[PDB]
Amino acid sequence: DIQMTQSPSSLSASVGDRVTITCRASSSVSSSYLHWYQQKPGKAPKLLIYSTSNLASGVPSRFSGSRSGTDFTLTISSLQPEDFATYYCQQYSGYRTFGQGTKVEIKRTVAAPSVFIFPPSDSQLKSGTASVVCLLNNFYPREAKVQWKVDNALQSGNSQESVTEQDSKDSTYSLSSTLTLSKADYEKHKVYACEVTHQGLSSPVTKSFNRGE
Amino acid sequence: EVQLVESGGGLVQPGGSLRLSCAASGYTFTENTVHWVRQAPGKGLEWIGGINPYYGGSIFSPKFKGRFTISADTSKNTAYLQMNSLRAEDTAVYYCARRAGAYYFDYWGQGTLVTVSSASTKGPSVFPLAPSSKSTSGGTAALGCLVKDYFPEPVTVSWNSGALTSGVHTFPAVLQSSGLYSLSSVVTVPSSSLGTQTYICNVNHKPSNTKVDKKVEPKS
Repeated sequence: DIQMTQSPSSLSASVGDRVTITCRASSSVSSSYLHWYQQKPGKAPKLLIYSTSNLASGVPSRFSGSRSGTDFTLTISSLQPEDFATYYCQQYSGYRTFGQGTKVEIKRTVAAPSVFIFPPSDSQLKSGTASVVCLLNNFYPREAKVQWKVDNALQSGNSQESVTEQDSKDSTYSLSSTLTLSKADYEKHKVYACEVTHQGLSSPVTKSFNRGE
Repeated sequence: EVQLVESGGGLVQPGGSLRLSCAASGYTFTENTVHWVRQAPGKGLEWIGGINPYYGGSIFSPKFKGRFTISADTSKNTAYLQMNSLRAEDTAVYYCARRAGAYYFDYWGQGTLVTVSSASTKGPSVFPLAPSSKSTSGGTAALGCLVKDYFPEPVTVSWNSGALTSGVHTFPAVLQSSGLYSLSSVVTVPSSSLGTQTYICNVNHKPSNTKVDKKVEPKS
């Protein structure tokens, strides 16, 4: 079975760059039977180029497709923030095989996060658990340090983090840090704070609330 | 106007069977072959097979020919993927896709997630994340919903029945040590609008037939 070897598996580039993604067919493949799809985070793949070199309807002209021998190439001449996606080649010869995929990441200027703090809702408290949520909004790069301090007592091993994919408009990230304790423990202390260190902040930014308004 | 809609995904026990369906609309159903492509978590696209609705025959990748079968009902404009003897590596998002022209897939469904695990289904609990500012305060306020302790994935979160999309961040679910998933959804709004606009988060967990709408308001 013909396999498509796609390279690179991922790449980073700035807005306006020219990026190229290559798929090598293990064996012979007709030009009419080689396609390119674009998959944005959480969505289905979208047909990008068909039959090696033909743009699908509603696809900007900065995308182009070409071939040389068994090397098929997808070129984005002027990378845009909305082009953040994974790109797949696909071949047909009765059966179909896809290439492994190429993640395309966008590089941009530093952006400091907007930090918000969310105390547990009385509804959750009645249930026996308390979750405090620290939100870091629209920042870059992804590297960020979030420290949970309950009365300056740095907690460890009791909070989980979650990061979004790059935004399709401004290439930024968002991060949520969830700290979880018991209702009992949540009651035993007063001040709850998260401290954020990020390259966009000259000094760490802390957000807090005193349990009890 | 062309659209494909998959359904039937959810939790399957190891060794179990499952029947996915794909409803097609906006074109003449017999004029195009319909295929199934799956994507395992973190991996690439994999072709399963396709069916000719007009003549009834189907073609399969040999690694699925035994286990899976594809059928079609022209009466209902629907294609079906019957899967047997499921295993952990079958956990994936399953898309139906319409073939067109020189064997490209021009239209895809949104996909349906199949989880092959021996655990039990569990609807989520939704809690509000009250706004960071008062109505009379300036600037931007942030608010959200916390969706805790559900299994399996996935849950969909809309805001105000889909009318609010700008500024929404729905985070990837993190698997808690209890084996249950948890995620937050947040949105930033003008704080001044906290007094003239209601904010409701609509959580839907299809595997457990759970639908929850939670208003998020100022605290105390």
